[PDB]
Amino acid sequence: ARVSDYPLANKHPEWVKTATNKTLDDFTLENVLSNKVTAQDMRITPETLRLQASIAKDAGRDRLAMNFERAAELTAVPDDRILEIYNALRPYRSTKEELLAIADDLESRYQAKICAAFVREAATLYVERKKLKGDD
Amino acid sequence: ARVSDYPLANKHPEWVKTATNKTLDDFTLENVLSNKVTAQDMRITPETLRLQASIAKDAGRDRLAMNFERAAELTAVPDDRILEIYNALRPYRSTKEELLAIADDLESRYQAKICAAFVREAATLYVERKKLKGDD
Amino acid sequence: MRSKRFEALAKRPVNQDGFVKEWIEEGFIAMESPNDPKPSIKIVNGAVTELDGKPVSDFDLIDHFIARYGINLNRAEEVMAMDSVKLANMLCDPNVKRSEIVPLTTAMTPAKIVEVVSHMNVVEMMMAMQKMRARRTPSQQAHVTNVKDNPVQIAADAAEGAWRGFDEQETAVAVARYAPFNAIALLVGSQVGRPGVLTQCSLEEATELKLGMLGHTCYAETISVYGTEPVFTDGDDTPWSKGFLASSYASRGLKMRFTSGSGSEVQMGYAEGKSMLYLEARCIYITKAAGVQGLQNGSVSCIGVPSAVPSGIRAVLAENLICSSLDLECASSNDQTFTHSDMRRTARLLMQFLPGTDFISSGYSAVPNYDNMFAGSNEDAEDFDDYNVIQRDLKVDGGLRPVREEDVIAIRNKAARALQAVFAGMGLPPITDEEVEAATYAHGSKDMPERNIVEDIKFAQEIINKNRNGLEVVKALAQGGFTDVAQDMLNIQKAKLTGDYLHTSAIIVGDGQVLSAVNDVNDYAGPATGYRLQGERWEEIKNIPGALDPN
Amino acid sequence: MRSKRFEALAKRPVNQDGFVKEWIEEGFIAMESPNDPKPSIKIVNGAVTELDGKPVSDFDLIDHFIARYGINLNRAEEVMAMDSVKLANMLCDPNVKRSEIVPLTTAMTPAKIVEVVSHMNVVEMMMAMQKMRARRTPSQQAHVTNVKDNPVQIAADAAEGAWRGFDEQETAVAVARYAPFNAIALLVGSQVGRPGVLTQCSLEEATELKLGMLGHTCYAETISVYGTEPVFTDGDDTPWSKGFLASSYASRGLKMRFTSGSGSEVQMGYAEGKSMLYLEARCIYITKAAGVQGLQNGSVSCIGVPSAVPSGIRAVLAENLICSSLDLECASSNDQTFTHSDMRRTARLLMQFLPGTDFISSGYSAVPNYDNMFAGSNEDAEDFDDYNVIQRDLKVDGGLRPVREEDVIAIRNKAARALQAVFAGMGLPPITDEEVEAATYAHGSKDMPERNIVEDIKFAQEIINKNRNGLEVVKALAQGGFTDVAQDMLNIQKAKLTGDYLHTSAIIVGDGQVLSAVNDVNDYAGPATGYRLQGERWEEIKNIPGALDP
Amino acid sequence: FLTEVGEARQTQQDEVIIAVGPAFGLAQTVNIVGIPHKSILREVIAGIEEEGIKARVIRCFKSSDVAFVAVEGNRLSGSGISIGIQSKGTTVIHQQGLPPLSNLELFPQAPLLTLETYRQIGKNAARYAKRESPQPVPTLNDQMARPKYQAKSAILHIKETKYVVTGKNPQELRVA
Amino acid sequence: GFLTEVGEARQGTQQDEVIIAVGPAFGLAQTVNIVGIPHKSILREVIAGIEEEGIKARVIRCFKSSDVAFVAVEGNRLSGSGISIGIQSKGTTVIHQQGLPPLSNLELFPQAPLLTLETYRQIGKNAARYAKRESPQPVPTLNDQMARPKYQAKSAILHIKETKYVVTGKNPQELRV
Ligand code: B12
Ligand code: B12
Ligand SMILES: [Ca+2]
Ligand SMILES: [Ca+2]
Ligand SMILES: [K+]
Ligand SMILES: [K+]
Ligand SMILES: [K+]
Ligand SMILES: [K+]
Repeated sequence: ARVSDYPLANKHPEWVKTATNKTLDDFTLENVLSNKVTAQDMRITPETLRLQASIAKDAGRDRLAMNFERAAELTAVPDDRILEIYNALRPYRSTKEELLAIADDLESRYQAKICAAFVREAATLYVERKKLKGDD
Repeated sequence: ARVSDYPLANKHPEWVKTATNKTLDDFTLENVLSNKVTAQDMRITPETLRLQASIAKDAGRDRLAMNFERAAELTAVPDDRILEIYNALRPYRSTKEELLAIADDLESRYQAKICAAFVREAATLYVERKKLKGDD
Repeated sequence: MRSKRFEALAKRPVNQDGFVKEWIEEGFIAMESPNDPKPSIKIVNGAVTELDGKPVSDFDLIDHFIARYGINLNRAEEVMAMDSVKLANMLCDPNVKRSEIVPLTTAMTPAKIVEVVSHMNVVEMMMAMQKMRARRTPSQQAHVTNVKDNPVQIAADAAEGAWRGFDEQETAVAVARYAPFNAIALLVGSQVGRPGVLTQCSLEEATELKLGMLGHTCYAETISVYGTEPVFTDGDDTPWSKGFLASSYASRGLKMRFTSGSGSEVQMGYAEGKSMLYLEARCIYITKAAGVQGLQNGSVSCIGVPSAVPSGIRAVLAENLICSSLDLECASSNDQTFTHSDMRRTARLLMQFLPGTDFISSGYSAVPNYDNMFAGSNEDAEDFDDYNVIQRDLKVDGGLRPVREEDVIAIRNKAARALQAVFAGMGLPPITDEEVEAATYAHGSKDMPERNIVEDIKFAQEIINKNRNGLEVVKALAQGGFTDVAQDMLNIQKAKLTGDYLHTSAIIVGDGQVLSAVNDVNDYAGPATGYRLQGERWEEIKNIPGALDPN
Repeated sequence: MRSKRFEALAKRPVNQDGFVKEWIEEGFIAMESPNDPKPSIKIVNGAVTELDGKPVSDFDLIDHFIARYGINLNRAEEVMAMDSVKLANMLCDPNVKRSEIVPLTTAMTPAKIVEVVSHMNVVEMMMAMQKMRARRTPSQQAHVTNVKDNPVQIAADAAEGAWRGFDEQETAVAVARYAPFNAIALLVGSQVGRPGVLTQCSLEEATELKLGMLGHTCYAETISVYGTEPVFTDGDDTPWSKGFLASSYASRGLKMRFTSGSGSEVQMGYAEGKSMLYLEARCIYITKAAGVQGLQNGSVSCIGVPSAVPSGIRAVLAENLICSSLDLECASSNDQTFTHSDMRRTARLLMQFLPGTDFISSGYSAVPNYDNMFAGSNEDAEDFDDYNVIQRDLKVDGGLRPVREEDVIAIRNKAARALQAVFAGMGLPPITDEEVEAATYAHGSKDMPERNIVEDIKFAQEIINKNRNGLEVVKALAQGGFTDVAQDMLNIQKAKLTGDYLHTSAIIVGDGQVLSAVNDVNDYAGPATGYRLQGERWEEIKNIPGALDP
Repeated sequence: FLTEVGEARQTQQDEVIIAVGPAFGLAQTVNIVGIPHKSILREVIAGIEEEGIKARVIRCFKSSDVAFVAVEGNRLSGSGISIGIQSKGTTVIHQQGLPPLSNLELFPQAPLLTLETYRQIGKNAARYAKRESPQPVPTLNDQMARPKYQAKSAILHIKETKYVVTGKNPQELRVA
Repeated sequence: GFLTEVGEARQGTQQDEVIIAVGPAFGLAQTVNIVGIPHKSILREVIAGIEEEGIKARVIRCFKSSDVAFVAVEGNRLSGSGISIGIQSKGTTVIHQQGLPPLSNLELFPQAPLLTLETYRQIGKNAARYAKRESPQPVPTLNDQMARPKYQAKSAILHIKETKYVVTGKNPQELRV
């Protein structure tokens, strides 16, 4: 997609589906009050994030695009596990082995190849820069 | 003179004489206290103003140079008469004939041709725009 | 015997401010320090080997992150060879397009771009900022807080702030356990005042993310980064943890920016001998490297540090300019008290207000400063009329508008009634009709009846621990006689599905229209081009109260 | 029931200011009025036949003066055809030299240059001003007055102002017959504080010229011009009388500028339906046409008029920019109260302070505003510390400096003793030692003993009617224990002999060195060029009181 | 309360002329802060008469500028002393022989004038008429007078100006 | 010198104690907080508040960080009730609880210039009642918009020196008052 395709809400709203494959139009007050859509339905998809990544690159924002491609991989990870991995990346929380198993989990279980590599990169540098459990 | 001759006080102080042919070095506390120099001695000359006019022109300031040339002519008019002529140019002070007489007197008594022409111009325009005595 | 002139001057507010002489060894110098590294870069095999005098064998985590993700290596050697004076000239030259500059600055090192902007005076920086600002239209962000965490007052103050023109509003808590109530009240009140206002609740990072996942916020901003490794460590993050957090927000369709700002590293004790501006440039490149679309900077909460030393407020403008020049959204502070002097805080504000930034302030206090839970903003509610008058005097769009007292009373009343219905539908401690009235006519929390805090705390935390989400608020509004507000609240949640407002500088105006740097691109090319205050927006700004008519 | 939010806002000082909706028919509109004429010029045989839509048959005196003397007719037709947007772009483009612009602007008509600057926002105007300012070094001018016309206090306040950095200082009189005493006090105190500070005493025009002829002033500034013929007439002048007056001052070796400023024609009742900025451009061109080197403008005394209407403070910056762009020295106002609000008056001042002008203010009050006999300035003595702090915050040279209390006390005391010796040597009503001590430590006239005003004005008028001149003051100093001050006063008089300080933007700094746009040419070409605050001057500005040293 | 009784004429040294602008006591009846024109005249006249001098009131029409209003007054005054007063309240004591824009005493911030000041103005005028040298009326100065009233001053003056009649000689007034 | 270290701090036995955790520079480099309140006085008022609510008061010093959050988390790690009070040398204070993110808390006192000994006492009183699994009325929030203008530069300078006493890897030490 190009910048002429943006905003998706206005140019191509039909490109936007939800995790459970609902449409933008499915989210009405009537459907909310009767639990025909719930919060589990109302979550952005990897396809939508990858479209925005395409638009960002076309806007000349390659780094924003890489953020969005990471985010696409992370839609598959449940909320609880997102917070676990974030915490495990904060200083002195993790052993190197614990970080590397997070990376293998991301890759093996969620196909989050970019995020897994991002975590392995952190684990390597956390050794040299002494940010692992027990380095404080 | 050129901008390269400016300031005269730094680059050519010997070019600067007074209305009575004194020099800058003549103006000392001792000469003031003794009245060897006096207020009459201490007035800019038409030569100095015409040097500054030349410098203004070299600096790109033709209208300023014109002002200084008018001023050079006026160094010869006494203080009392400067004030009479200034007041005569104010609104509703003069008849047209009174302004033309000033112009003739400026040219004939003081050789102030440029100022004479300027006053004649005013006289002409004061008729049309009704700024003479009795128009208020 | 004392001079009465000096006695009169000794009593002036400005002489209560904190000033210090430069202390270079601990980084207590705003910019242009002798310890700052000279710009340089060496690249072998597509990988940086030397960055601003430092070899890769000596890189801290910040250097590694910037060197690997923060610099366009394809032109870094080219731009490093260019003359810094000429580059500064290009920044303020109205005829050098923003699109021609961004490929250059994004290939600069942190030391290089600091060297560039340090050649500029504040007039040149403002001339550059009006061009480098990513969004064509400037905007404004408000704080909405009070010292009692009174949710009724928050909803009313938020409705008034949205009515006055703020496109983003931010709350915070005296008592952290209150935060779910503050977030819901802020969101409800903001949508009542203008549907599409984005809201955030600034908390510890894991807590704030969880609150966002439940749907009670629209975005997050106080996602902090820092310019030296020991400071970053005491902020409880690394560049990689913060980069992962940024992508986690996006993975839930939530807009976010980072926060940094000059003087944080001094304030936290490890400036590593560097000037505030150089360390802040590292923070800006960390933000760029993470792929985060925007940054709140301009000293922000540490404004007391650069303002104490010479050229500190100029350095604050320079760090804003570095941000926009690197093609990040810039929410440019003007949100924190640093002076007792009205003259001094006005000069500090005008640096961003005159050219315009994506958010001229990142926290104008929409409440009196005594209620400001960020310990005071550079402007507060009692300044609203002055702010509008200066907009009108200078023909500058500062994002806000004059408003009618009757309208504000009505919209504050509706916001409190809507929140009252949310609390009744969701079974939260009652909001009484006396409080709706109080919130309607309040100036601040001194005008509010006391609430049972311990009962609010208990039910706020039940929202978290039972994972009560934003759809419960929609339902309560819809079952409580606020169908209109419920729909607006639903529309905010739907914006998290499209990804549109994840882009640089995105806000939501009009009838749900996203307005970002992508579809509102800044096209400044000198006089009569770029954003101009005109038309009905200018008519709005002209209409200040008390203007007598002679017809 | 009333909102306490709006009760709080209603109490704010800014809501005591005067605001008005635009009143087109009476000129109560700052700029960009639908009644302003479309730019135009036609030239036949080297004479203008049409100026901005008006035929020569219908010219008033102002049109005639501008058409005949104020526009470079060799290039006016070419410049009139140029894109006003591109011209505005050239003003703020850092790579278009000031010397490439001045040939274009001096060929524009008043309506043309207004159309150009009206395309600009204030950031663009400030970017242009730092380039078009004639003198490379910015400066500052102060008011020195008090409500009693107390001459001892004038000399002390003048010495303090000179010491703080003002390069020109101006007095005025509650009782006009006092003026000779005010002028001599100002001249003496200014030379004590810093030899070379230029001084003026603002009076009715014929009275002020006479006082200058006697040698009791160094320059004149309030030489008023106006932008419609009926207002000019109530000003008791025409363009020709004011042009003659300008040349009269120069013929006595005295520097002068004109004064104008948006809103004067509205205040005086005949705006002829035109915007303030258009009428002010007429005034700027009258100044150019007369060959006057500079102009005090930026609304000046009528600031309550443009500030009442939308874009009025922007229009004030625009009229300053027009003045500089026409290669005139610009003494850019910031000298008159218009608001109860500290926020509002700071925004108004920064428009000129941030880029720098020849005189950032043309009358910062160096006394508390209760003593300001121009009815209050936009800054006063109680702002001195804020002003210095902002210089240091922004790294901007605003022309002033932090000063030590012990130094101010000593310089004020010396100025009071010097005037005491002048009065004794000239047989004027004495200055007692008690008055010298009071002036030394005074904040303003509430700290001063009462003088016999009737005796003071009797002897002040004798100075005029017996033509007692400036050499009598020199003599009294040289015989009364102040030969140093006497020499400095004599050196001022000697500068009137050389003509150097008659040139655009001239001040006198250091050891009698003239500094003007001729020998201090503004050479701005973008970042790291032009005037930059640095070196010892930066060290001076950084040293504000109260800085803790860790 | 003001009635024209014919063209004012030049009878000598024992009189001060009060010259009021064209709209004084007509389309404007109070000054810029609401002091009635009838109250102002009463106090100025009383201050002149308490000094043993006659007061004579004229209306002027050639200019609405208070200096030029005072000047036609001082030409006709038997003592050469006159008082000019605009509708908005600005006041000046003038003297024959002075330039139009000079004076003896000037009151250039009308909002600060009180009925007490007006009385002291008439007193000083009559003392100048007697060739005495009165201590000038104490100077009133308020740095906020222009912020509060300059725009209104301009508006009031724009309106006063509409009653100017060029070439029209001044009219003597009888007070009610 | 009124604080002596008796040994490495120990995991608390019983469930009726609160650990006061002070930073490394506390009570030596400076005996006084940013506005002249004696350190010895701050302990006494916080110590008194804990005990008058029927709970024991323990005092420990921390070394690994000069940041009052990480100091407090060390206290809530060893407190048998999970409740701790972190206190910085320049006066900054926080009531912390086991299980909370290091940068979260139960109550926070983030403008040290506004703390009075009365407020210090209510802190220990509130801290003890948290240990008792009550929900006290939180200490009234203190907030002054001019606190930063007056003191933030002084706070930065004071904290810069506090960080000189940080010792990587050294465990917390038990304190007798
Ligand atoms: C605004 C102002 C002006 C304005 C407006 C004048 C007008 N007619 O509209 C401008 C800039 C055009 C101006 C011009 C002059 N002014 Co003037 N002016 C002021 C100022 C700064 C503020 C007055 C004000 O705003 N008051 C608040 C309003 C609400 O009250 P107001 O009663 O409506 O004010 C009116 C009067 O002040 C009147 N006015 C203003 N100046 C003068 C001068 C004279 C001689 C007279 C009779 C009236 C007059 O105009 C104001 C608006 O109508 C005062 C300073 C002061 N101490 O007051 C000087 C001041 C009054 N002006 C003065 C002078 C000398 C002049 C000029 C003669 C200067 C000149 N170069 O020719 C001219 C006179 C032109 C004229 N026809 O009046 C002197 C008077 C000194 C004295 N003791 O006699 C003052 C005191 C300043 C000084 N230099 O000492 N002035
Ligand atoms: C300046 C400030 C900062 C600065 C400096 C912090 C530092 N350690 O030096 C910066 C911007 C870096 C910062 C960061 C954070 N802050 Co903060 N901060 C402030 C602010 C605006 C003013 C405090 C001040 O100037 N006091 C005046 C000085 C003279 O007194 P002081 O006692 O020396 O002040 C010190 C403490 O305030 C301390 N501090 C500052 N923030 C925080 C947060 C926590 C949890 C703790 C324990 C201490 C602490 O730092 C100051 C300097 O040492 C307050 C707002 C307020 N209402 O006070 C928030 C505030 C205290 N911060 C808060 C938060 C949430 C944070 C962060 C966790 C945010 C994040 N994104 O991670 C981090 C914590 C980082 C850390 N290690 O402390 C919250 C606390 C909420 C609560 N009820 O617990 C506040 C109240 C603002 C808000 N969002 O509500 N903060
Ligand atoms: Ca913010
Ligand atoms: Ca002046
Ligand atoms: K946060
Ligand atoms: K920083
Ligand atoms: K004058
Ligand atoms: K004008």
